[PDB]
Amino acid sequence: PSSLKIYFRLLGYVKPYIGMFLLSIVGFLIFASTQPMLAGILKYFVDGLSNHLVYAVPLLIILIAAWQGLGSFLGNFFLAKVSLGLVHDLRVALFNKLLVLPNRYFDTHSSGHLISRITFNVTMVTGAATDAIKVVIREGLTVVFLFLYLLWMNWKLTLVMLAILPVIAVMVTTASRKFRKQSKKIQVAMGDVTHVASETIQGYRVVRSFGGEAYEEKRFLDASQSNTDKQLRMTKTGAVYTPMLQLVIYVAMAILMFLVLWLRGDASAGDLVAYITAAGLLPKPIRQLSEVSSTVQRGVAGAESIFEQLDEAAEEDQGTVEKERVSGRLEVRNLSFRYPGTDKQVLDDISFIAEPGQMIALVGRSGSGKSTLANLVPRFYQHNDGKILLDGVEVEDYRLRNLRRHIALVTQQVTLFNDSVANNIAYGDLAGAPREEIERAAKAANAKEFIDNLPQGFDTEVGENGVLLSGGQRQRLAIARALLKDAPLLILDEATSALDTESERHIQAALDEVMKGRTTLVIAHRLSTIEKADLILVMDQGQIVERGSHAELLAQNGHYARLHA
Amino acid sequence: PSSLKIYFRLLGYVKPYIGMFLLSIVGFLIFASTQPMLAGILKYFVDGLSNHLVYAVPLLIILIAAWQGLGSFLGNFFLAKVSLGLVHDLRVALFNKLLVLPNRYFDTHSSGHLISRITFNVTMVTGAATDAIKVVIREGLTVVFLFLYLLWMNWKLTLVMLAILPVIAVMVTTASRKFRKQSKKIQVAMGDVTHVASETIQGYRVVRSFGGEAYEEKRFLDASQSNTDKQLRMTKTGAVYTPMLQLVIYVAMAILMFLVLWLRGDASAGDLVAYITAAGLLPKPIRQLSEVSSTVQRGVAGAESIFEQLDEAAEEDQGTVEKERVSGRLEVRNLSFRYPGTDKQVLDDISFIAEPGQMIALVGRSGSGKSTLANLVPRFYQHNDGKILLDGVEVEDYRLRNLRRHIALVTQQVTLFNDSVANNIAYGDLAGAPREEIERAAKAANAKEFIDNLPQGFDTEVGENGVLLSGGQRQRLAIARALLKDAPLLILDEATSALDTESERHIQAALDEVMKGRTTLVIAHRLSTIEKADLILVMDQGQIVERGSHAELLAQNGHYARLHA
Ligand SMILES: CCCCCCCCCCCCO[C@@H]1O[C@H](CO)[C@@H](O[C@H]2O[C@H](CO)[C@@H](O)[C@H](O)[C@H]2O)[C@H](O)[C@H]1O
Ligand SMILES: CCCCCCCCCCCCO[C@@H]1O[C@H](CO)[C@@H](O[C@H]2O[C@H](CO)[C@@H](O)[C@H](O)[C@H]2O)[C@H](O)[C@H]1O
Ligand SMILES: [Zn+2]
Ligand SMILES: [Zn+2]
Ligand SMILES: [Zn+2]
Ligand SMILES: [Zn+2]
Repeated sequence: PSSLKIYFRLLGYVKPYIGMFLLSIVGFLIFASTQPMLAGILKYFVDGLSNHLVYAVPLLIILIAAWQGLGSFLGNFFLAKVSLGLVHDLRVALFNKLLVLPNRYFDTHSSGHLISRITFNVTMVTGAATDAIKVVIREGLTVVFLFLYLLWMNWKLTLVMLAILPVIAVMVTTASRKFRKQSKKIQVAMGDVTHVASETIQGYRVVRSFGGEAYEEKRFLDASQSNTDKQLRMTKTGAVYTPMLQLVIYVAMAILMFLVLWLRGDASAGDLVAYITAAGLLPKPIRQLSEVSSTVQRGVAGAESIFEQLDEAAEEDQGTVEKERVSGRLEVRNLSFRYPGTDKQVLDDISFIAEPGQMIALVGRSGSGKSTLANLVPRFYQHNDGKILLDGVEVEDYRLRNLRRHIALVTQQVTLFNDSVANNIAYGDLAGAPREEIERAAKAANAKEFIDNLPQGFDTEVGENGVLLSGGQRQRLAIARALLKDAPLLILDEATSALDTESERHIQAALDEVMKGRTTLVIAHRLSTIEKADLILVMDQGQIVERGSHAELLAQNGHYARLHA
Repeated sequence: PSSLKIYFRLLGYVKPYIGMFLLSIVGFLIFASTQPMLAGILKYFVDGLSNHLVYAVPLLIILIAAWQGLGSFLGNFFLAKVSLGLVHDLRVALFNKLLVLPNRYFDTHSSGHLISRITFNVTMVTGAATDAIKVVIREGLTVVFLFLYLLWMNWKLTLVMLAILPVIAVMVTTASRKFRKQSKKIQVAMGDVTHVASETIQGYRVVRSFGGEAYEEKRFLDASQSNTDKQLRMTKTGAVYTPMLQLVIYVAMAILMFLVLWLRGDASAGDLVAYITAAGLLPKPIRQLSEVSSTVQRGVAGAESIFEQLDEAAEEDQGTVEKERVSGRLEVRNLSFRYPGTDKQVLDDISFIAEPGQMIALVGRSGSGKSTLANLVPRFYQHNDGKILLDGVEVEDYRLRNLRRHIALVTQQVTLFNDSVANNIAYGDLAGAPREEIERAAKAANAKEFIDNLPQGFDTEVGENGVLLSGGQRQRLAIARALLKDAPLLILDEATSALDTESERHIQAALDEVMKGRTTLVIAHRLSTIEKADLILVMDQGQIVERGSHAELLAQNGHYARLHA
């Protein structure tokens, strides 16, 4: 959008700190007004020395010095509260937006891009909102006052200095366009540097195993070189732009001098001398304005990237139905789905009904769409064709927070936080549960045995993503996390992929006790864990080719019979 | 260590940019010397107006303006070059260290801390290395010259101004200590904020499924509030620190004034007046020095944080043996291992020999230590008790780069990069392989069928960590990546956990053709894929309880018989 629209929207975040901003200006006025007083009283003491009591002058120095210090403290301290408060408000707004963005947003964006926006882009708007305003108001008023002051003595001579106003306006406009474009390139380049570093840290084991240290070094060297080159190009533009405006001023002054010499007749000192002296006070304010033009555009480009994320569309939440507890009946009716931005159809026509106290088993080859179907019930991705009804109400009529409270999920990709074992099991809505409840859930997931052997028991830290645990132990913590949540609907997405047969039997036996009070949807590749399911759905290329029980599907010679053995 | 040592070590990175620093100083000297010339020529032109040709003054104005612009451009551009070069060198040094740090370093540190160190801590050293030096040199020389001038005029009066030096020194020392501590706290807080943001971004699905948006919001709010409070505390400390030094200076000046009045006898103007005038030039340099101490200490803290990582111990690389190709014989002899910082024993006594063209199967319950045993061959973790020999040479005698070239690894946790399928399959040492080789490798891993159906074929982007693919497809891509590398030794760590029976059969059939020319170590929980292994090792609680073939282990009634059915 327009650069003025972005800047005015940025100033809306400085409104709560208007009172603190005025104190900073008042404090700096006290500091500035002291300098003439100290110098003036210094001269009086000196003059008295050469020549009705001056013995009070030494005492007055301390008072004015203390008065100067109070003004300096107010200016510096209360200006930081405006700058730090503005940055803090933007960071909180950016992070709270991350918790409502759709899943498809995180799939098409790197983590380094998002981290850099909250860390680096926010600091780029500090100067444009605090220091830039003071300079523009102060030096801007000085230039306007001087031009009115010059017009008073001689309007004919001011026409020469007015003729260079258009050329400065064109030059300032052209330079501002470059600064905004160059700042946008710099923030993207900084995001690329963070993206390379984040990717290498996440996959250091792949880099360490298959070689590629030379490949990773070159990739980061190019990313860092571009960031340095683009930052250096901005400085070169700024370092030529400021001196070039000064040369325009002095060229105009040179033309003014020639006219005065030719116009020296019919006049004398006191009128032409005053005009030349006044005209010489213009270069200094213009230099200050030039050096702040880069800062303003740097903030404008930074705020544009910040406001792009804040204006991004969140997941649809137009529902209003809230229920304390649902029966758990799940029904899918003629559902078809394709991922956004993709023309491939993942699900063609799905129809099944799950009654309370039942298991529905989802089996098939890899890539059939079993995880996609289970990811539409919690409304991770929006569906357009078909209906998904939970307890007779379409899942789009529930509120998002209320809908996800009734569904317990065990994803295929197990993710854990860098915290204690007890904190990982009781996370979010179930946080603060009694330790007895946590241990009961862990016992059901066959996880109490290895937890008790940890150095600190349930308080042991698992490290980053649970790296300090084996693959099967991480997965059993994810199962325990979902069992504590209870919920009428439980979806298991390959919950025993990293477990042996003995651990599977213990978990499968413990899952029969939660059979009666909930509806379970199981996606499994080991068919021995779903042999007691009420309904088994065999899905191939997005269509449920076969359905029935274990005996019915075995008698029929189809995909299930071949997959079973 | 000492702050002086850290600061001197930091200046070692500014040595390559000494010439640019001198050019910047020369340019700024050219800029500074112009102002008196312009003022004097303006005064000369004004005086001639009131009253042997002055018509060249306008041209001299333009010439001097151009000279001033050239000086300003040189100074600004080359100072920016020095700062950007220093930052780039520090970032490149930091990133290259990440590629040699041990696995245990990444296991005990968050990615957010490492990302923040390369991004935020590096920018904290610019001022202390570029702007601090000029101010310190200039104002220190000014203060020393002023003190010598005062001592020349009257040494008796200078004793009063000498008596305030110790209090200033003590005050500056205390302020510097506080500044260093506060800078360390601030950078730690920024690392915490980055860690919270990265953790929330990485595990957004868990946050979205189990609730906890309020929990994450509160955690990030606390982190940001702590960071803001610490920065505000530093600002308050500095803003109280400077005016207090000014007040000390002015108290000393008041005492001097009181002494002068009593000493007015036996003297007159020209000696006492000069002393008072000279003594009044001291507050400004001391004020300039005070405002730069905070920058120096902030840079010192940042440099200390950087040098802590740069001095971290890398993985041991004392070996020297290099081989172009090894036979592939693997032998483990009386190996025992415990993870660093942990008193629990993972492996007790392991002994097995793998001949070329053989399969060794590792089976057992979860947490037995199979991945730990498989992770010692590539020397991911250092072992102390026992010997691991590859082709009759202990694995610690090989160079790390040469040793890992002979081993192809399929880790349990599949990790992919945000790039094309072909780039993921051919990564690192095998980069640049012909497309025919990549397609042949993908065909063996039963991955060509689903790759050919992608929108762009082999050039399709898989997204962050391959999120745009199902788990089985990612695992098959990892298998293809490992198969392309060839290598005499191949280790598979649950390579078929996320695959159905048909894909498992296809991959197992394709793996029999690579049987003859390599030695294969397989860690499997699905025992149907290792029924044709030459040797099967059943490991329980870190000990190989049973060994033999499928028929031998089935005839014996032990752990394998129970695990099989
Ligand atoms: C609504 C906002 C705009 C409306 C009002 C704008 C008018 C601004 C009036 C400010 C006039 C005083 O100008 C002010 O002078 C002091 C020094 O003299 C400067 O202060 C500067 O030098 C001092 C010297 O110690 C430093 O402590 C300080 O860190 C530095 O910023 C301020 O940067 C400047 O802003
Ligand atoms: C080995 C290093 C130390 C040995 C040499 C140290 C002596 C330093 C001599 C420098 C004397 C000139 O001092 C220099 O003046 C100019 C302005 O007058 C300042 O420059 C400052 O104001 C100008 C005004 O346009 C701005 O363009 C510039 O961005 C800003 O930094 C420099 O910050 C200062 O360093
Ligand atoms: Zn992005
Ligand atoms: Zn799946
Ligand atoms: Zn850390
Ligand atoms: Zn394992």
